[PDB]
Order: sequence, then C-alpha cells, then structure tokens
Amino acid sequence: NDELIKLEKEPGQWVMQNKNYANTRYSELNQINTKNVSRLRLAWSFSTGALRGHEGGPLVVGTTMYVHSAYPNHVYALDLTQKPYAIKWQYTPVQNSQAVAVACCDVVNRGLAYANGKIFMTTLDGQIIALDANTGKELWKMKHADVTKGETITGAPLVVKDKVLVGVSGGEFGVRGRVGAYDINTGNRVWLAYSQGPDEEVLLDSDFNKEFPQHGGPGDGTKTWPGEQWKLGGGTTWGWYSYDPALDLFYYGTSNPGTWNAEQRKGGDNKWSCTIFARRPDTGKARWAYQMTPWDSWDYDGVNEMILPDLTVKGKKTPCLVHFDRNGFGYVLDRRTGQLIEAQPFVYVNWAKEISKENDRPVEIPEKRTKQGVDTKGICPNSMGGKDQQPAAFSPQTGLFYVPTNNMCMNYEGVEATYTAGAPYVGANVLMYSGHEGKDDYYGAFICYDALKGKRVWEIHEHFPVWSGPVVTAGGLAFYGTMDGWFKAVDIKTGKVLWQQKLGSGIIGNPITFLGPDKKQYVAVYSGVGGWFGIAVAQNLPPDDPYAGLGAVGVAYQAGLPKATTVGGELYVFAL
Amino acid sequence: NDELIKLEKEPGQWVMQNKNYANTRYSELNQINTKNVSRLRLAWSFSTGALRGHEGGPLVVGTTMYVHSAYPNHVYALDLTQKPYAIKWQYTPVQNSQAVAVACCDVVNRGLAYANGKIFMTTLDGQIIALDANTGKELWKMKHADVTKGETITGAPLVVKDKVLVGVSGGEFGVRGRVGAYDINTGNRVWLAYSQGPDEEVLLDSDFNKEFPQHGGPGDGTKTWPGEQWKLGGGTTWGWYSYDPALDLFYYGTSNPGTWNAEQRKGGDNKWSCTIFARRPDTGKARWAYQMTPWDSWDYDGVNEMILPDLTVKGKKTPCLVHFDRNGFGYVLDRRTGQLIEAQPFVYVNWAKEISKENDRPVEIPEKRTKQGVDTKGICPNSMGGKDQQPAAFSPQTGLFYVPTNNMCMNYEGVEATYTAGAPYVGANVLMYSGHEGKDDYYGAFICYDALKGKRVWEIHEHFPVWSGPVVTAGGLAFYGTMDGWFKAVDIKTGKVLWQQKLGSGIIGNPITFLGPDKKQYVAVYSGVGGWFGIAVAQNLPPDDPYAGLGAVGVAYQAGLPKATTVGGELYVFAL
Ligand SMILES: O=C(O)c1cc(C(=O)O)c2c(n1)C(=O)C(=O)c1cc(C(=O)O)[nH]c1-2
Ligand SMILES: O=C(O)c1cc(C(=O)O)c2c(n1)C(=O)C(=O)c1cc(C(=O)O)[nH]c1-2
Ligand SMILES: [Eu+2]
Ligand SMILES: [Eu+2]
Repeated sequence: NDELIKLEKEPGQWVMQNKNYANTRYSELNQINTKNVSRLRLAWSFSTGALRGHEGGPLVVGTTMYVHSAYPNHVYALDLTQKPYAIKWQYTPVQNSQAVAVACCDVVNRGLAYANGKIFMTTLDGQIIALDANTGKELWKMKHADVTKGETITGAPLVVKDKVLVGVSGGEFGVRGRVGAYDINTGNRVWLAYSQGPDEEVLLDSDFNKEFPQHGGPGDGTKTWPGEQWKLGGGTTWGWYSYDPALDLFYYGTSNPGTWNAEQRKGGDNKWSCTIFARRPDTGKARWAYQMTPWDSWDYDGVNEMILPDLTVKGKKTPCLVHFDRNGFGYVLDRRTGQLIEAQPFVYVNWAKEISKENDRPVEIPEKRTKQGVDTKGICPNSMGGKDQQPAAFSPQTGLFYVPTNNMCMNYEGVEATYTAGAPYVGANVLMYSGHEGKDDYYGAFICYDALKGKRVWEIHEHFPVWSGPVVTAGGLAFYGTMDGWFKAVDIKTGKVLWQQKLGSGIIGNPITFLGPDKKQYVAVYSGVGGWFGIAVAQNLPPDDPYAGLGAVGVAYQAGLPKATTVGGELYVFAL
Repeated sequence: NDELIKLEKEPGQWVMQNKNYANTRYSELNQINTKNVSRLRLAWSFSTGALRGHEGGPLVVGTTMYVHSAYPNHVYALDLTQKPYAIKWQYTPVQNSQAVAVACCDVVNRGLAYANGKIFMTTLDGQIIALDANTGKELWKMKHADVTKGETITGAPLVVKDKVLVGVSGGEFGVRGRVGAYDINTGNRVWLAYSQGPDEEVLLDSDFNKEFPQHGGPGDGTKTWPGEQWKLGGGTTWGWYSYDPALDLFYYGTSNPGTWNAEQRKGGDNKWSCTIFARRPDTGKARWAYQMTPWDSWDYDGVNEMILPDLTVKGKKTPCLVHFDRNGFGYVLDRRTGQLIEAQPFVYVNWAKEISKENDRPVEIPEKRTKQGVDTKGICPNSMGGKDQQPAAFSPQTGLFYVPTNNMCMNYEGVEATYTAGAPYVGANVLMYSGHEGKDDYYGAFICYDALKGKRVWEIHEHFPVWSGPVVTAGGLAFYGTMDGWFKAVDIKTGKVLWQQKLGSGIIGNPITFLGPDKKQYVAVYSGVGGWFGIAVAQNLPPDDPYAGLGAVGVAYQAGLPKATTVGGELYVFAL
C-alpha cells in the first residue's frame, strides 16, 4: 500500500502491528536511550474495558492512537493532542458469543490495521470490519469465518495495495486454514487461498517452487494426506503477515495439520501445514512454499512472523526471510525463492538432531515422535514451541535478533480423534513442564540471537515464558513485558536490565514506541494476562487436572502463574 | 476494638476505610508535601480482576495491603516486602448471581475491615465473611441479607470491640433497613437494630433522646407512618460507620423511607428514615437519633459519613459529629446528645430555606416538594445529593473539611408504586441535569468548608461530579480522583492543583496514604468508573431513555461521561 510504504518510514509513527511490512519491530527513535532510560515513568494509562489476554499493540497514525481489546473486541481512537488524550471514538461489534466456546487459546486479538483513512479489525466470531478512521463509523463488514464450524479469528489483518488480508483460527477444531483478500473500499472478496486441498483451492502460480521442486509442488495439498484427511487439515493462518513490495510477495506461516493424533495423518507430509508461504497479493497465487515440519506430531504451528531483513550471507547482501519457529529452529531463507540458507536451534531441541542441508528436512529423533496410545516423554520444545506468537525484533544497527522464548518440555500421547463440526478435533493428552526435560527452574528467556551463526549472543532467564514481542530502538534498548507484570528495558549490547516497573497484570502485549504531537518519545504496552500459557488465569481453571488447556493448566500452576498475576486490560504509556 | 484503637494512631497504617474510628481520613504523614508533590510518580499497580465501580480503598495493616474489587468481590492480600509486592493470598466468595439484578446503583463494594488477625468482607449477595488475614482461609460466613427480598450489601463493615457491624441496601426495593452485629470469632449474630417498626426492633435505650424529646421517641418507628407502610420503610444502612470509644457510641445514617412516592407515606415523619443514629455497640440500643429529612420526597438518603472531630464551639472544646448530607446541608451535632449546633448548605439548596432553629426541622419551600402524578421541576440538589457516599475528610491542623460534591438538579414526579418482593419499589420518574436549574456547565466541585461558620472557604469546579473521598495529610495536601480518570493533589490552603495524572478509568475510589516496609510514603487509589452517576458506563445503558438508572443515564450522557471514560479495575500506587 503506497501510503503505508511512506508512513512506515516515518520514525514517530507505528502504523502496523510489527512497525513495518518487513516486521522488524525496530524504531529509529533515540530520545530514550541507555544513558537516560532509568528516568522513564508512567505518563498516562487507558483501560481497554475488557479482561483476559491483551495481545498485539496499539497503532499510532498521525496524532491518533488506535487501541483494541480482548473479546468482545472494543476498538478506540485516542486523540493524542488532548493532553494527554481524549477518546475520539469507540466501536464494539455485535458478535455471536458462541465464539468464546470455540477459542482454543484465550479470547485474544492481535490487533488493528490502518490504510487510506480506514481502520480494519477482526472479531473472534469471524468478521472482518472496516471503520472510518476519523469517525469510527462502520463502512463495511464481511463474515470471513464460521463459529459453528469451530472457526474464530484472532490474528491481525494486513493491508497490501487495495486489499486487506485476513486469516482464520481453528487448527484444534479441524478447520481448513486459508487467507482471504478483501477490497479495502467495498469489502468484496477477491481471492481465497487454502493451505491444503486441490491446487484449485491452494492457488499455485505457474512458477511455484520452480527453483526448489524438492520443497513440493502441484498435488501435494491432497496427495501428502491419507484418504481425504486434508478436509480437516488445519494449516490455519492466525500469525503475523509480512510483505516485500519490491518482489510483490507477501509471506505467512500455517498451523498444525489438524488432529494432534499423527497416526490419523500417517503416510505423508500433510502439506501445506507447518509451512512458510510466499504469495502474490493481486491473485493469492503461491510463488514458493517451504514446509518446516512435515507430518507434525507436536503441534508445532508454523505461524510465527516472517521478518524480512537484508543480511550478509557468505559476504553477499541477500534479501532474507527469518523465522523463529515453534519447532525450535531459527530459519533463514532467501525470500525470492524459498532457498534454505540456515536453520539452527534457538532453544534446546531434542525432537530433531538438525535440519539437513542435504534435503532441507528435519533429521528426526524417532523416540521423540509421538504416537497413538503410547506416551512420548520429554519432548523439547513443548507444543507452545521455542516461541509462540509473540514476535521477535531485528536491529539493522547490530544485525541481530531479539527474541522472546519459552523454556519448556512435555509428555504427549496421541489418542484417536473423532470429528464433530463445532467441537474440538484434537486427539492428544499433553503434560507440560520446565525445560531440559523438567530439570530447569525457569520457563522462559529473552535472548539476543545471531541467525546465520545460530548463536545465542546473550540470554536473560525469565521465570515465566516471555509472551511479549519486543520493540528495539536506535537508543540501544529493547522493551518487553513478563507474565507476572514486569515491563523491562534492556541494554541490547550487554543484556542488562536498565529499567523496570511492575504493572497490574501479566503482559502479553507487544510494546511500541512513537512520537506524540508534542514531539516527545513515548513507549506504550498492553497489560492483561492470558493467551495459551495464561489460560488457567484468564479462564479461572483449577489445578485438579494438569492435562487441561492441552497441558497449559498443569505447567502454569507448576510455574506459579496463578499466584503471580490477576486478569486485567490496561494500556500503559511511558515517557522520560 | 483495643487493637484498632492502637493501630489507627500509627501514621504508616490505614487499618479501616476512613483511617480511624472518627472517619477523619487524615494522615499525619508529611514525607509528601506541597513542596515536593510535583515529583510524585507511579511506583506500581495491581489489577483487581473486575470491571465496573471500584469504591472504597485498600487497607494497609503491618506490611500487608488488602485489596477488594467490585462484584464478584475478589479479595487480595499483597505482601509489600516483596519489591514492590507479591500476591500473598486471594479469595473470591461463591455468590448468588441474582444479586446483580437487585443492585440499584452498580455492583460496588465499599471495602474490607480488619481486626484481631482477620479480614471481614461483605458480598453483594448479602454475606458477611471472616478470613484469616495471614492465609486467606475462610473462618466463618453468615447470611445477613436476602437477595430474594431485593436486599444487597455494598457497605463496608466496621469492627467495634468483639463485634463486626454490617448494614444492608435496598431502599429502592422496600427493604427494612437495619444494622446487625456479629461476633468476630464465631460469626454468631448478637443483635439487629432496625430503622423503623416497633421499639423492640428499633432498639431504644432507656435514655433515648432524653435531652431532645423534640427529636422523637418511643413508638415513632410506627406512629409516624400511615398504616403499616413502615414494613416497606427503607432506612437502609449502606454508608460509613463511626465510633467514639470514650462515649461507647457508634454512629451511622439511614436511607430514604422506601417508596419514592411520598403520597403513599403521607401523614407523618416516616421515622427513622433519613436519620443520624447513635447506638451502644454492646446491645445495639439507641442513645439518640436525629431525623434530617422528615417525610422525604427527594430520595435524600441520610447515609453519608458521621465524622467525629473535637471542635471549638463558642470557645469550648466540644465532641462533635459532622455530616454532609445528601439533602445539601452540612450538619454539626453534639455527638453526646444529638444537639444541633449548626446546619447550613454546603451546596446550592432550593428545596428548603433553612433548618429551623426552633424545632430542627427543614423549613420547606412548598413548590419543591414532590407529588404523585405531577412533575416538580428544578429541585437542587438532585437525588444524588449535595454529595453522595464519597466521604469527606477533616484536618485537625486547619479545623476545616475537604468535601467532594455534586452540582446537579432534577425534575421529579411521584408515581403510584406497587410492592412485589424482589422487584423495585420506587414510584418516581426523575430527570437529572446540571446545577442551578440546568444553568451550569459543570456537574461537580471539590470544596474546603468551614462547618461551624457554615461557609465555603474555596471551591474547585469540576466537570463531573466528584465521586472520590479525599485523603488529607499533614503535608498540606488533599488527594482525590475525578470521573474521567484524573488523580489530583491540591493545596489544602488554596485549592491549587499541585500535581495530577490521567489514569485508565474514572476514579470512584477513596485514596489512602501509608508507609511501606521501606519506610517510604505511598499514595494509593482505585480506578474503575461506576457507582450511580457512572451506571450508564458500568452497565452499558443507551442514551435513548434518560429516565433510566433513576435519572442517572440522562445526566451522565449530558455531562459526556460515556465519551470520557471506559470501565476498568486497577489499583495505582504512587511515591516520590
Ligand atoms: O491452530 C490454531 O488455529 C491456533 C490458533 C491460535 C489462536 O488463534 O490464538 C493459537 C494456536 N493455534 C496455537 O497452537 C498456540 O499455541 C497459541 C497461543 C496463542 C496465544 O494467543 O497465546 N494462540 C494460539
Ligand atoms: O437506598 C439504598 O439502599 C441505596 C443503596 C445504595 C448502594 O447500596 O450502593 C445507594 C443508594 N441507596 C442511593 O440512594 C445512592 O444515591 C447511591 C449511590 C451509590 C454509589 O455507590 O455510587 N450507591 C447508592
Ligand atoms: Eu495450533
Ligand atoms: Eu436510596
């Protein structure tokens, strides 16, 4: 989108969830820096009017901040000229409350998009809605997903050219994952690209994987599944999307292949679950695709963000795609072709020895592959992954990544799953615990990572999983939150915490930084615990059954999360 | 209670809602003062895990802070030694959700009491519960009120000697108001003192009103009503209680006489609605009582706090009771006998000329007394009163009062009311608007008031009603919050605002100040809009029917409250 290509370069603005189309989450602002961040204090706050998990972050476009909440998905515009703000408008959509019953992993929403004087929001119950950015009035809406089939929407949409791109959730409900594109003016659907099924539904371009046919091709959307299991094939699309206008490609990842009982998917790769897609925004046709986890047996969703840095590879500047997958590997691909440049573990991994550079497939450790009716013990990372949706940041100054991570493992037993539309389609008993097969006393880490070397440059061990995606700045700082409510500023060179404050609820928001109309730098973040690891707190679940929340209940109580935080929903804005 | 008599004098503590048994809301702490308050910043915050109105404030006893929420009445103990706090324990009672439907004025709760290693809480659905202060273990619980009769509890209990004193709400539901006393160790009910009915239920001591028989006597609980209308007589007891151990008297006020249609109560004073009671805590027997508003026709509940200062009256140190009533008069009584020393308006009053010095009765302006089936226009104050429950503060240094006030008026039409147990028993159509018969552009004020002279010293006009009870300190400061979220410190000598910060939701909490284990002074307040004036926001009521919420909906929309604030529930703690 032409306006967005201009706006994303403006240091004071934050016009899409991960700052820019490359998803770097990096700001050139340096008013706040390593020498003065100890003077950071709360400037103002704003209640979202909802409880449970507050993911994503606000947008700042012009002099207006746009704020979004957990279900029922309140949206607000704040006029930042009004000292410190006034509520310019608010909007709450009408929704089918049955959506709450079919959300796997809390009633979260990863936030708004902005383009051409319009705000775009998704709703848990499956709507894409366009609002006038200045008045908050509804311009159009479309039903993109159906809760009666176990579908929800939690992901943030992306505007590319004159289209808004919208995914779906339900990989635990047998949903057919897909991305739909809607005209931003009319709301008319232009295309719909599925993650499995016939080529007619997947949408492949004539040059699909031309350079790397070993990565897959025509027919694989059905032929890599037994019988017609692809009909319940998952590959949902609830993570972060990126875009390279110079290549005319947008990128995203796809979820687990539906049922968690891999026995019922046996015989093939189950493409295109657990896959990185590169697609043409005009037509939705795929130019390339790389499947990270063939025949998944761990719930290693592929949906984490696709950061688009230009890195020096073998002494050559290369347009890359960098992705820290749930499966524990940090992938570096050539974003033109899907060539695998590097893949190394960014957390402790024991389900695979490595990703082979001979065939770009995991070299599996057979004893860690799950099966039906037999428990598999001590798999790392667990299903919540090396990291979950919480997005990493990239500094073009240092050339390094700043990555929120999990340090957890699990036992996982497949069981036969039966499909009933609108009900869970899982088929696993999962018990989760701390890292290195229950040897560690901490459950998260914030790291600095060199993607091409596969090296953790430094690490901050965190008691809880780090479920907050950092913002990194030219001031030499990374900001992130913890699940017991600490908001922290770290020196990116040293890994030292320079400033921190305890907020009212666990932080699963991704902080932003922006300039107000006063030309002053602010840092803003949502507080309000929830998401998958926080589900015991968000949904008030007892400790009696540790298998509940598909393993999340047991591990949260072991980590002490219910003793560490309450639910909330608050936007906090800091300044010097 | 002897422990509390000692604890209330310790500057670093805040062991009952209004600081001490005299309800002065005054702290001797002077670390924070007029010279340095500009350096006040947020230290930490804590989400209460609830939305809607957050009234009262936290307690600080030893190194533990006790926090309470709106329905469903979450209670927390925060260990303040844990840098800055850890959650020591939490408790949430099981409640009958039917309580929500019979709450007149939002699902608020005015807070906890502490005594003898126990925390005492009330619940909306009518329970009084004792918890172990160190572990949160439930020790006993008793049913005090019955939601099936339209009774709820919103008031904070008071511990006196070995008894916890508990009131009831339901003056809009034909409830018989009363105070009950429960043994703090066993929970056994000791006595129950009604606000109307026969003497055996009202509980009169042999010296009741001995010095002032003109204030009423034996039999008036039935004789001052037509027929048996006292059986639906209101006089509920949802405000703040005070205690003088030297006199062995506790004090409180009583609500409106039930139906808002005065025609159905015609013929007498309707005692003891709208009354100040002084009772013996051992037996519940009344030593004196003074009815402020005989045969009420405005819903001027008498429940506002009974502050117990020692004032110099004609050169003589005198034990007084000072009360800023809903009816707009600031009363000063001798707290030994109920003698009226002074009564003058603290807001604009047009329903009465004065309180008669001959017989201590309002000299009414007949055109402003309401009637059945005909509107009465331009009554000031309106039913929300000169001030509502939000408690005033007293400084023993200045001898003056610091009072949050409303600036509003109304039209009020009586309507025939029919009683159905559990359903509303109102009988009025009320429209509310700004002060001075709709001429003013502001709806509130924070004032300094000289009670004996009967004069305002200074006033801060506030756009919204001030629904937050100030804390006043030896540092020369008053702290209070506004309904659009501003927390403010003002110079008590002049009313100048010295410091302010915009919080996430309108403030209807009463701030406190205390010393942490670090020996630093903190100021704490709840944010989370609601209560009667905030009901349009808390209950999400539309503007199309301005009569809704007993008139509160129309006036909130006209003042712009729904455009100024969202719902929330957060504790904010500030320090230098
Ligand atoms: O397969 C799916 O459709 C799907 C959807 C979502 C979601 O929509 O939040 C999550 C997951 N899977 C998932 O596997 C997961 O670990 C997860 C964590 C969270 C969260 O917000 O904390 N959502 C989701
Ligand atoms: O008559 C009653 O029993 C009763 C109860 C309550 C309550 O329980 O909060 C209020 C009132 N009356 C009332 O008249 C009133 O103006 C009021 C304001 C509020 C509030 O918390 O903002 N409660 C109440
Ligand atoms: Eu999944
Ligand atoms: Eu009342």
